[PDB]
Amino acid sequence: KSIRTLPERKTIALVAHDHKKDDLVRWVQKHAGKLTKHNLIATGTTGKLIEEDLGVEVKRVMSGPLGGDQQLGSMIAQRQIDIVIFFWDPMEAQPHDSDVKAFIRLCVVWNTPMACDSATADFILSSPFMETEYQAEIPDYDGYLKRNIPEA
Amino acid sequence: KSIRTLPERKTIALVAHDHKKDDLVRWVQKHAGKLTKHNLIATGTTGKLIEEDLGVEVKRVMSGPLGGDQQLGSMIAQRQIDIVIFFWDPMEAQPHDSDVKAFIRLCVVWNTPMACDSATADFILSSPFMETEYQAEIPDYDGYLKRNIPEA
Amino acid sequence: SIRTLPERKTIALVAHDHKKDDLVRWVQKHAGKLTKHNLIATGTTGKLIEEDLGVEVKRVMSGPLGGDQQLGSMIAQRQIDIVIFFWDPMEAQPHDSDVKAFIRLCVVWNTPMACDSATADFILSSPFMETEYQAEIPDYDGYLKRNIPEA
Amino acid sequence: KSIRTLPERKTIALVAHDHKKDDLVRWVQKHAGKLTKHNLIATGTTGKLIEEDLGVEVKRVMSGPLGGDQQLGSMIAQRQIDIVIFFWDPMEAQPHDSDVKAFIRLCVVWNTPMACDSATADFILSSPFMETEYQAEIPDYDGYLKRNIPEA
Amino acid sequence: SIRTLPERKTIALVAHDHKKDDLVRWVQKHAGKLTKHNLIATGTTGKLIEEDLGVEVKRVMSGPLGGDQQLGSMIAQRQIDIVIFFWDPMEAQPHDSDVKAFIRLCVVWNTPMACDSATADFILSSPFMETEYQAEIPDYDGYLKRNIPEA
Amino acid sequence: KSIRTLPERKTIALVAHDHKKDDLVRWVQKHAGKLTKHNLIATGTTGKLIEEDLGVEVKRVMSGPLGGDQQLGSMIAQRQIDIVIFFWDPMEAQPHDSDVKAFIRLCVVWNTPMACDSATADFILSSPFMETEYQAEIPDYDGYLKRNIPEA
Repeated sequence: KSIRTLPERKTIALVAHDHKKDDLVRWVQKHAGKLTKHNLIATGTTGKLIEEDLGVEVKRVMSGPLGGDQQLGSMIAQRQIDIVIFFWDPMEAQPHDSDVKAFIRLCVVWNTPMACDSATADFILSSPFMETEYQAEIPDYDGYLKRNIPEA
Repeated sequence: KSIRTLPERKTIALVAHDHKKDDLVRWVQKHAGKLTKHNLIATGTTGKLIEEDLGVEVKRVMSGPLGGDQQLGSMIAQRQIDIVIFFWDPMEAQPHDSDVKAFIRLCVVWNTPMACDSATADFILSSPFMETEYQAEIPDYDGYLKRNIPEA
Repeated sequence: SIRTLPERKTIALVAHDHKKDDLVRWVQKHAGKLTKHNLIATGTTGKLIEEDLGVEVKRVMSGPLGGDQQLGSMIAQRQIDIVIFFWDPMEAQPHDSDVKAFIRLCVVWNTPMACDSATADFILSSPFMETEYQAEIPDYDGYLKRNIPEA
Repeated sequence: KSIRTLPERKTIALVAHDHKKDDLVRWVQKHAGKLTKHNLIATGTTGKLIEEDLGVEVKRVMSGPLGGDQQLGSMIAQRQIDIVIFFWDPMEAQPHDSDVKAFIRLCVVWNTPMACDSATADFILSSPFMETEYQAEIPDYDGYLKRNIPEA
Repeated sequence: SIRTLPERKTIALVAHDHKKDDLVRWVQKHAGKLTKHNLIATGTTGKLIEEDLGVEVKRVMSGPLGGDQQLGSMIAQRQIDIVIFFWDPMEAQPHDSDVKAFIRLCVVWNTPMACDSATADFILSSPFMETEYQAEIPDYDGYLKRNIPEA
Repeated sequence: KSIRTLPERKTIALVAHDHKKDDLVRWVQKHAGKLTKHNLIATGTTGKLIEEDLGVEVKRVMSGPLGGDQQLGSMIAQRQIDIVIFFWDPMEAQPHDSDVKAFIRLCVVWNTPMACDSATADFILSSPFMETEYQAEIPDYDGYLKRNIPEA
C-alpha cells in the first residue's frame, strides 16, 4: 500500500556463515567489477576477510553474533541498505553463526532484495534494476502501528 | 564444485502464506506474460487462488502444511523445480502457515534461485538468466555422504 | 474421515548420526518381524542397514539433502504406514534431520511413529503390525476451504 | 548400555493441546477399561476435562504451560511415569500450548514409550508390554556426567 | 576487560502487547526514580508511556519493524545500560518482538536486563542504579581471530 | 491480580551452560558470604563444581538436559525457588546445553527474579530485597484455567 525507492547506486550488505565465507569471497571476486560500483558493507569477520583476501573496500560493522546482525538490520529498517547477500550454511551452521530467520525476516518486512545463495545473488546482480531506481511495494504498517493494545 | 544447468524454460514454484496470498496473486497477474513462458507449480491453496482469480494454469500439489511443502521440497532436491517464489509473512504468520526455515533451507542446499518477497522476485524475473540457461554451482556433498558415523 | 493401514506395512527407518548404530541394532534384533514389510530409509541410514545387516531397504536421498522431504511426501501421500525415527536428544548435529518438521506430518495424518526404541518395540509388538488398522484422521475440508484474508 | 525396567502396572501421562483435548477424551473413553488398570496422571486442564466428561480418575498436576509440562518431565526423569500419551496440535497450536519439543525430548532421553497421535497410542496400548515388565535400553550417561568442563 | 555503566543510565523499555499495560503501570510506579535516567523504547511502547503518563521517552521504530534491531545495535554499541523487557510467556503474538534474539545480545555484552517486573524491581532497587557499575565483559578476542574453514 | 511473597531467606537456583560454568563458579566465589545465607540449589554438574571448588553447600538435582531443567522448573512453578541465576551461553551453546527458552519462560510466567548474566546477578544480589520479604505481583491465570475448550 506504500512504496520504498531503491536508489540507482545501491548499498549492498555482504554476510556469510563461517562455512560459506570462502564461497562468498569467491563470489565477490568474480563480481568485483559490478560490486565495486556500489556501496559495500559487511559484518566484521566477513568484511575483514574480503579486504584481506581481495583488497576490495568494504565498510564493516561488528561481528554478526556480537551485534553486527542488529546493526545491519537497523540499517535495512532505516532504508540505508538496499540489497542483502547472505550466504548462510544449511548444513554446518555453528552455534555462533548469525541468526538466519531474524536477519531475513526484516528484509521481507521492508521488501528488500535478498539472496541466500550464489544462484539468487547472480540473478539479482544481473538484473537491470542494479543500475536503475527500483520501486518496492511495502505493506502499509500504519494500521499495525495504530492497533488496539489489550487491557491484560 | 559440481555444476547444475537450469533449462531455458523454468519450472517455477509459487507459495504464499495466507496473509501474502493476494500479494502473490497480484504479482503473478502483473508478470503473466513473462510467467506463462514457464511451467508453474504451487501448493494447493495458493495454486487454486491463482487459477480461480487469474485463469492462469498452475499445477497444484497438496496444501503446504498438509505435505505440499515436502512435495515441493522433494522436487527441489530432485532438480525438478528451478526457481522458488515464496511470499512468506514476517508479521502475522499463522499457526498453520508453511514452515519458513525448513522450506528455504533446502533451496539453499541445492543453490536454487529463490525469492521471499516481490522485490527479490522482480529482480529474478528481470534477469537475462530467466529466459536462458543458467549454470548453478552445487555444493559438494560427497564428503558429507561418506562421513564417519559415530559408535554411540 | 478414516484411513486404513494395509496388512503389509511400509516402514520408514531414519536415525540421527549418534543413533544410527542403535537403529541398526534394533533392525537386527527385529529382523524377522521387519522383513515381512516394505522398508525405506534416508540415504545414509539405509546404506548402513544394507551394508551391516544385508537387509533390503529402499533408500531415498540423505535426510538433510532432501530425503526428509521425500519421506514426508510419502507420509502425506499415505505411502508410508509406520515411521521409526531414532533422533538424538543430546548431541543432535547441525546437519541432523530436523525433528519437528518430520514428526509433525505424522501427527497431521495420524501415522504411527516411534522416536525411540521403546516406542518402536511397543509398535512392532502390536497385533496391528500384521493386520489392517483403521485410523481416524483429522478433517481438513474446513481448513482447505478457509477464507483467505485481503492482506 | 544401562536398562530401565517398566513395572507391570504403568503410570500413564495424558496430555493434549487445546484443539486435541476432545480427541484425547474420546480416546480415553474408548480405552477406559484398559487405562483404569494403570495409574493415570495429566496436566491440569486435560485431567479436569477427563474427570468431568468421563468420571475417570486422573491425578492432576498444574496446567501444562504454567509448569505442568515440567512437573511431568520431572517425573519422567525420576522414572515415576512409564508411558506418555501427548496429543499435540500440528496445525493450530496456540501461543500457550505446551512446548512440543522440550516435552518429548526428555521422553527420548529416557527411552519412554510415547504417543503423539491416536494411531501410535492405539499401537502402544495393544502391546503385550502394557501388562508386563518391559526392559528399556537407556544410554549410559555416566560419560556425559563426567565430561570435561571447558575453562572458558 | 571491564565496561563502566555511568551514574545516569540509559534504560530501554520494551513490552509485548499483552504486557504493555503492566510496563506502563510499572513505569508509573517508579516514575520519580526512572525519569532521573535516559529512557528509550520501541515505537508503540514508548508512545503508550508518553500518552498514558506524560513521561518523556525517546522512541525508535516499532519492535518487529526494526525497533528490536535498533535497540540491539545500541546495546552492542554500549549506548544502552539497562534493558527492561516485559515479554509475554503465554499469549505472545505473531508480531511480538523476538524474545531470544533480543535478550541474547544483552547476555553477549553482560547488560543488566529484566524480563518481568520482579527482576525490574530488584534492578531498580540496586544501589548500582545511581552509581557507576563495572561490568565484566566476556573476551571475544579468540572468537574474532578464529580460523575460517576452507569450505 | 495475585501476589506471591518471597521469604527473607531465599531459595536460589544456580545454573550454567558448560562454557559459562567457570564464570558462574567465579561469581559464586565472589559473592559467597552473601549467598550462603540462602538456600542454594543447582543442576547436577553445576552444583558439584560449586561444592567441590568452593566448599559452598548446594542441593543438587539431576543434570540439566537429563531432567534437571524440569526439576528446577517444577520447583519454580510450585514457588519453591525464589531467584534464578542462569548463566547461559549466547555464543557456543552446545547440543546438550539446558534449553534457554523453556527455562526462562516459566520464571516469567511466575514473575521470578532472574539473572542471565553476571551484571544482572550483581544488581539482584545488591538489592535490599535480597534479605527481606518481597511481594511479587503475578498474573491471574484463573481465566486461562477456566477457558473454553474448542470442539475441534
